[PDB]
Amino acid sequence: QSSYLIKFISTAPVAATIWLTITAGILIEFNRFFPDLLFHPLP
Amino acid sequence: GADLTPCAENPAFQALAKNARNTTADPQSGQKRFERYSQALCGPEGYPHLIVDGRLDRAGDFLIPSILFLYIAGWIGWVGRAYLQAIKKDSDTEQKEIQLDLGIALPIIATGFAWPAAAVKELLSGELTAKDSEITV
Amino acid sequence: ASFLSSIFVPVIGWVVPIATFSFLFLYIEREDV
Amino acid sequence: AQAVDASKNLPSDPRNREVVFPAGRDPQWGNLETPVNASPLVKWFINNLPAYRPGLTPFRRGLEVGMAHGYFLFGPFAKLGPLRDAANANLAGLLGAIGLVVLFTLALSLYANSNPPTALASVTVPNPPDAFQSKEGWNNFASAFLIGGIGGAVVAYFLTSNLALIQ
Amino acid sequence: MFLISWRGYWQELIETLVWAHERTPIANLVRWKDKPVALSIVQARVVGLAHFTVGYVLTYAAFLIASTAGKFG
Amino acid sequence: KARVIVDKDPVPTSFEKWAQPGHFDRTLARGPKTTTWIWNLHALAHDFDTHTSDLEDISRKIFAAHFGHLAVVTIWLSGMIFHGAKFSNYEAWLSDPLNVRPSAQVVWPIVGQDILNGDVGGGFHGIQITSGLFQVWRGWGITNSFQLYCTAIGGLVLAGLFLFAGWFHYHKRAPKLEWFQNVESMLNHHLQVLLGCGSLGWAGHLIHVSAPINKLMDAGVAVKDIPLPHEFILNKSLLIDLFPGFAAGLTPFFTLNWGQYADFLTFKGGLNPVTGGLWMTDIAHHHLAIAVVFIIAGHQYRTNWGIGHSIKEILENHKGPFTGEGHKGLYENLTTSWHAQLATNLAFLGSLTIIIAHHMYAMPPYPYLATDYATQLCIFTHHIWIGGFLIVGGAAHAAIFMVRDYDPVVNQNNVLDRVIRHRDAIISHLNWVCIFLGFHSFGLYIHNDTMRALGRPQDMFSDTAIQLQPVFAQWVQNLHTLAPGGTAPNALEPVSYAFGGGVLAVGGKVAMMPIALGTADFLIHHIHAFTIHVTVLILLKGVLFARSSRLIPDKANLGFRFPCDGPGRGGTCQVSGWDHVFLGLFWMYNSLSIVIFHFSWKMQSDVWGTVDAAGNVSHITGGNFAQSAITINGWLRDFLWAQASQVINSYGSALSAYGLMFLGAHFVWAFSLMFLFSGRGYWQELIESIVWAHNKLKVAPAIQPRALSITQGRAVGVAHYLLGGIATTWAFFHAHILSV
Amino acid sequence: LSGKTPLFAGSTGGLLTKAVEEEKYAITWTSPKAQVFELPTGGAATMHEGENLLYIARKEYGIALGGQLRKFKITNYKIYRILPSGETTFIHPADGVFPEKVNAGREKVRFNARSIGENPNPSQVKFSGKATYD
Amino acid sequence: SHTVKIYDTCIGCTQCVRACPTDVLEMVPWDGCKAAQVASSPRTEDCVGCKRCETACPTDFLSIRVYLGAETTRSMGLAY
Ligand code: CLA
Ligand code: CLA
Ligand code: CLA
Ligand code: CLA
Ligand SMILES: CC1=C(/C=C/C(C)=C/C=C/C(C)=C/C=C/C=C(C)/C=C/C=C(C)/C=C/C2=C(C)CCCC2(C)C)C(C)(C)CCC1
Ligand SMILES: CC1=C(C/C=C(\C)CCC[C@H](C)CCC[C@H](C)CCCC(C)C)C(=O)c2ccccc2C1=O
Ligand SMILES: CC1=C(C/C=C(\C)CCC[C@H](C)CCC[C@H](C)CCCC(C)C)C(=O)c2ccccc2C1=O
Ligand code: SF4
Ligand code: SF4
Repeated sequence: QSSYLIKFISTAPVAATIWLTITAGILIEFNRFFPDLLFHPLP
Repeated sequence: GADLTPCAENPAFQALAKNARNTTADPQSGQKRFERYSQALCGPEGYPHLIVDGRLDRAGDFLIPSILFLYIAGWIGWVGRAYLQAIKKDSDTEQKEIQLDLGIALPIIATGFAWPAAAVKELLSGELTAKDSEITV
Repeated sequence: ASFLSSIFVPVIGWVVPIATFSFLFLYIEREDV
Repeated sequence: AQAVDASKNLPSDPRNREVVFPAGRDPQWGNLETPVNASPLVKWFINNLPAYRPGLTPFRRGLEVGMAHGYFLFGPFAKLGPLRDAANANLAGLLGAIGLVVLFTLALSLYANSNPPTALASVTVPNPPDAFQSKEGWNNFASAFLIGGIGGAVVAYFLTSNLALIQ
Repeated sequence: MFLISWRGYWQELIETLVWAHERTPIANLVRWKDKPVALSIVQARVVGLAHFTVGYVLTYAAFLIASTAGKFG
Repeated sequence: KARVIVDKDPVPTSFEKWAQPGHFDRTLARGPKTTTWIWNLHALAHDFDTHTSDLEDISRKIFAAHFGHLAVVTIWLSGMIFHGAKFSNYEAWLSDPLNVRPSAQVVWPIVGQDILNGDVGGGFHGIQITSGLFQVWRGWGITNSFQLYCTAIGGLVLAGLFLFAGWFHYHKRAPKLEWFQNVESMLNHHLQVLLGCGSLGWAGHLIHVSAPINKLMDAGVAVKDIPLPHEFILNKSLLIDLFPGFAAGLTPFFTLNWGQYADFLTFKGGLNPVTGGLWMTDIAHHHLAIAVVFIIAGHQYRTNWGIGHSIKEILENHKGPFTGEGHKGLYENLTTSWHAQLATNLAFLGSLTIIIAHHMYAMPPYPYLATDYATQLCIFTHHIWIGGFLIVGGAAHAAIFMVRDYDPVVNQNNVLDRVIRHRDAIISHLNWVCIFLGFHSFGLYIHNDTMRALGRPQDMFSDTAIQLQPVFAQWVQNLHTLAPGGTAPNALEPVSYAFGGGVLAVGGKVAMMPIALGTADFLIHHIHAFTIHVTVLILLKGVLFARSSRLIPDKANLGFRFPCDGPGRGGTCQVSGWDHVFLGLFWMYNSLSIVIFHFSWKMQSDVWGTVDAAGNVSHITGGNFAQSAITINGWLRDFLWAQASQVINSYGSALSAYGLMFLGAHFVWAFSLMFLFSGRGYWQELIESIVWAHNKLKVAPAIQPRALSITQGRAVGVAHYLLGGIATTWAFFHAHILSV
Repeated sequence: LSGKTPLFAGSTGGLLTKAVEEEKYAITWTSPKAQVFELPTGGAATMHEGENLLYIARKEYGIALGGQLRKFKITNYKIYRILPSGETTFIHPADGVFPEKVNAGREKVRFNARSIGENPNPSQVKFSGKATYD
Repeated sequence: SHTVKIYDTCIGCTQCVRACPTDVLEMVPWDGCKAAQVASSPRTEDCVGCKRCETACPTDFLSIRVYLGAETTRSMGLAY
């Protein structure tokens, strides 16, 4: 059933893997456009 | 200090800007990088040395990234604590730690946008003498 | 005076170990002390 | 079918004869009788060596043992020791060889004074070896090792140094 | 060795050498008075760290002296 | 009796067991009361013997598990050929293989990886590989990318096909036990079809495709002009011009006039001067000869027609005087324990893999391999390490068989029982050999190191001083040089120029030359034997004393994997069969890490180098191996300190990642020393105090935290200790030759 | 001590010089059937139809063997201690009942009526020859 | 050699006496009217300090303890 499949993603590795991939993709995609940010610029 | 000068007056920073070493796919990423690092102070090497003194002028060095972490960090810990305490009321607590109950977690993950407001509200963070005290001393 | 080293070096490396180990071995293997 | 397959179970097969046996008749014992351990050739050789030979005094045993070792230990110090390429090369071997004999005799008398437990019996030598079960026997063995060891090294020195004249 | 490999492997190895010496024909004459056993668990720790420390000391000493002395700063 | 029996619908295919973790074991199925449940979930996932006492269910799991594994290997291989198609310089390497480096990766233009995309030649900026697939695909005759593209797709189709099989077999059509126990049918099928016919068909490739393509390409024709493989089959005029043996046709084959095919089935016994590598015709004659041998060898066993042996019969007959019943009962152990089968297969397959690496370097079997010094060391070093790991696994499962599957009824006065009953004599004498060699192998280095420091260079064990010449190896070397004349006279050249002959020069690089053996080479061969003997001492002792010992008589009931019995008896630490394997891995390392250096420093010093047209060879390090490899300081000075200059100076270049990988391994290595030196008792107490802080703030976890098990702490260390060691010299080997 | 030795060719692991000099042990048991059993130290052996006897180095080997005999449903395992002078004592079961099953003749020894946490501090008993656990 | 001390918190599991390889322990009747039984340590010379009994006792903290002491041939498990 569908309920059995959802709990598999709910387990620690798959839940950790999917969430941590999104976290890594956000940082990787930010460094793509905005290349290098050593400090916040100063108004 | 330590023979620390601004960027443009420093000849080292002027030379390193020529050797670009473009990081990203953009061809002008190297030139845009060095131009942005003109604000910081540069030493004899030409490498920017950041001052984390706490000067409001140099707040972007440490102060602004510092607050950005703690807001994120408290979000992570406060979410994990509330999710953990919420599991404790249910029957089978050990299984939910492994197989997460998204019905409980995702509402809690939605919160945490204001963890300090909730944190100061809980003057009772569960601390008592009823904890694990573990032979006499 | 340099001849003293020719007599003191070997006794330290040979005579003193042989005397110490020989006494210590018989001392520890003694039945009554 | 070949007869070799049928004869594997029969005791007349040369395979089924067993060379290895338990130590004595008791199988509980540690050792195992083997052709290296319990053959008549090895038993004769080991039992008739000076350490095990019947009807010999403790002094005679060490002399036979020392004369062998003294004659043996001259070689490594002479050819392979320092000053091996020199006129006094053979002389250095005589002193170094006698040096071990003194150290070896020291260990013998030293091991002797400490009460030695026993001399053990094995398959190759069933009887107890000798009167090596006391301080008196080991002490006489040590003094004999010294005399033979000094003599054996001198013999190897005389023959080796004067080999060209012998030729 | 003394830090990583612990006792129970070694005492079994010692029992084999005891068997050989008690069963080697000519070496049966000479025998230990004190039975040989593996080093204790705390002893091996002591022996291991003393080795870890002595090598830590002598090694940097030779580098400290020779690097400074050969160049004389 | 070898019939096919299959159960229908053994188990369903529902997803619910995924949600239920630890279903395979009863204790784990209850619940995760502690964190050790998590670590135990992985440590018992593949141990099917513990899940069920039923051998049939165990065998079905194993047979299906292999299919999913082949899917992984095929997917890994399908991706390799894929990168050669899209992200590669293969088409440029084909035209100019000597002056173009091989690359198959392209790091993306992000934060600063892009420096790693270095100029490898051929208009491609990428990482320089060292697997040698460029040499492999060229021998396969793949001259364009589309031929390379199609092969990748077939592997993925083959991958999913293997994956469908495990589903079909474990869920739908499960073979029963008697299908698996037909070892006689298994050996015939694998020997004849998998090994025999697989070699025969591959000879069809070498004869029709590779050797015509290779014989054209090395002759100077461009890849544009080379015909495709299919054209050789349709048009025979192109092939007959290259190999005139085909004009006779297939009639000389059946009429036994096999001399007509001598043009393309040769016994030259040497390397091609144009391309450093063995002749393709020699490789065609190779597989054809071996296929007939394998096809013949497989009909030995019976399989239902009364014609062939019973392996039970042959073993029982081989008894002798010293061995009471000999090999009686081994067929029962081999046919009633998967672990015994895994032990034999791992031990010899690992020794096989080591034997490959020794062959592949001396006689390069691919075009343009010896000139690529980068590939030879990495290819040599890789397989040498793989075989060492597998040999250790063979000893582990040998002990697991004992604790688990050894039946004393079956093993009654046989070759195995008779070995267990005198285990003390085996180990005590092996202990003597390990001490004998370690003194007289490493002590000679110390004596030379001591004498060279004392200022007495004439007292060393060296070539000018006292010398220990390997006369027996020099003796065997001379025979192989003089063999092509007298013994096996049909051979033109010696089998390998490593034994002797003449310098072979491909371009400016030397492919192979005679490897002279002196006192320094004497001084290292025994170092391997010494380290190998100690590795056997640790592992062999693990197998024999796993069941019992004088210290522990009931070691079998405790299990193969237990940390100890207790403090008393002086200490029972690391006494299990598991812990012996844990120690053998360190010695499997130290045995192996010297082998790759003995290969690395020698070939750089004596063999590999640049040659002039006049005939003077300038080796890389200039004969320093002769006088420096007899002292420990020389290895520290001339091999480690000197050759590592490129690594530390790799920063700001394409090899900069090797400098990082060379360094990050050092961290991972010392991180191992946490778990080896320490003990759980400290760590659980520390965790207890930390748990109080979480109780204080009400962040206490439901699954109560626990320190790692004792066996796990030893396990996690050796995992790091090896990973930090191998990864270190991995980058050092790469960056050194990639620059040199 | 009366019994037949189990039939085995012999083994390096077994009795050593300690047996002659110091307290060799012996185990006795009676079998219903002749069966193959693993020895305490290496190998296999065949027990006889009745009144088996085996000489043993350490007491641990005998009790370890007894646990194996219980798999074959032989519970009449008896152990002795043989000094060099020949003194044999009925060592393992002092009385016919096994240690697990209670018997009136036995008496408690080294029993501490206090709880384990109630033991004194070692500083209270320093320089006295007393131990905390006593 | 060693000293095996048995404390008041026993409940008569009989697990200690079973786990002992050298038969150092024994279950004896306790004078407690409603206490079924209690362990004992009559032959302490044969203790080999393997701490199997400490692993077997199911109390919150162990009713039985094995304190290491003066060693000997029997305690060190030396067949030689
Ligand atoms: C088609 C889908 C499908 C489904 C629904 C099932 C369902 C089931 N299978 Mg099954 N199986 C399948 C396909 C499937 N299988 C295939 C294709 C094979 C052949 C390989 C098998 C072989 C197989 C065996 C041999 C066994 C099962 C078992 C089971 C049952 C328990 C599995 C479980 O909970 O663990 C779920 C586990 C996972 C989801 C993890 C699996 C990970 C995959 C296979 C490997 C990934 C490798 C990866 C590349 C490594 C990267 C490492 C690194 C990057 C970190 C369950 C009824 C078991 C059983 O019946 O128990 C009694 C059992 O013993 N199956
Ligand atoms: C054909 C190869 C093969 C096969 C099928 C097996 C199969 C088995 N082994 Mg085995 N083994 C092998 C080779 C093999 N082994 C080799 C070569 C060695 C020597 C190193 C061993 C040493 C060994 C020991 C010591 C033990 C086993 C055990 C077992 C059994 C249970 C293992 C288990 O639960 O798996 C799950 C295993 C794990 C989760 C371990 C993970 C290890 C990881 C992969 C190490 C990291 C390596 C990686 C490449 C590093 C880079 C990536 C990383 C940084 C991300 C199982 C029957 C166990 C047993 O008792 O059997 C009953 C046991 O204790 N094996
Ligand atoms: C460099 C470190 C080092 C050294 C030198 C050794 C040495 C040894 N190990 Mg070892 N070991 C080590 C690290 C080391 N280990 C580590 C880290 C581990 C954990 C994995 C192990 C695990 C281990 C196991 C598991 C085993 C060994 C074994 C051995 C022995 C093999 C016999 C041999 O080589 O002859 C002896 C050779 C030497 C000691 C080499 C140097 C000797 C020189 C040439 C002579 C000295 C000169 C002179 C006499 C000095 C006199 C000075 C005077 C003033 C007193 C030997 C004692 C095996 C063993 O004991 O069985 C035989 C065995 O089974 N080791
Ligand atoms: C273990 C390896 C080893 C070996 C083989 C050697 C070998 C040697 N060393 Mg040396 N050395 C070593 C380690 C070693 N060293 C170490 C580790 C150090 C550092 C402490 C030194 C430091 C050192 C110095 C400082 C000097 C030497 C010297 C020498 C030479 C003279 C030897 C001598 O006088 O002894 C004499 C040897 C013997 C009396 C006995 C040897 C054993 C015999 C042959 C046993 C035979 C057993 C037999 C086959 C069994 C019979 C079976 C039976 C049934 C019949 C010789 C070449 C000297 C020199 O100048 O070199 C040229 C010297 O001055 N050594
Ligand atoms: C074959 C064989 C063998 C071999 C043998 C050998 C090799 C031998 C040895 C040898 C030897 C080892 C010899 C030696 C000898 C010696 C001698 C010959 C001596 C001499 C002496 C003398 C004569 C002395 C005298 C004296 C004295 C006593 C005192 C005073 C002085 C004088 C000098 C007078 C063996 C058995 C192993 C085994 C089996 C087989
Ligand atoms: C090698 C080894 C042994 C065996 C080591 C033994 C038996 C020591 C043998 C060394 C002999 C005695 C020579 C040592 C001589 C020293 C150079 C000088 C010591 C004398 C001082 C007191 C002056 C253990 O017993 C052991 C136990 C627990 C953990 C690890 C290990 C371990 O690693
Ligand atoms: C350090 C150490 C430990 C303690 C080691 C521990 C407790 C390792 C714990 C590793 C991980 C990090 C625990 C937490 C895993 C979490 C699930 C990770 C959080 C999830 C996010 C990362 C996604 C031992 O137990 C030990 C035992 C025996 C000998 C030596 C040692 C030893 O050296
Ligand atoms: S509490 Fe311990 S000593 Fe008491 S009966 Fe149970 S196992 Fe035996
Ligand atoms: S340590 Fe424990 S198991 Fe071993 S003898 Fe003593 S009480 Fe019995």
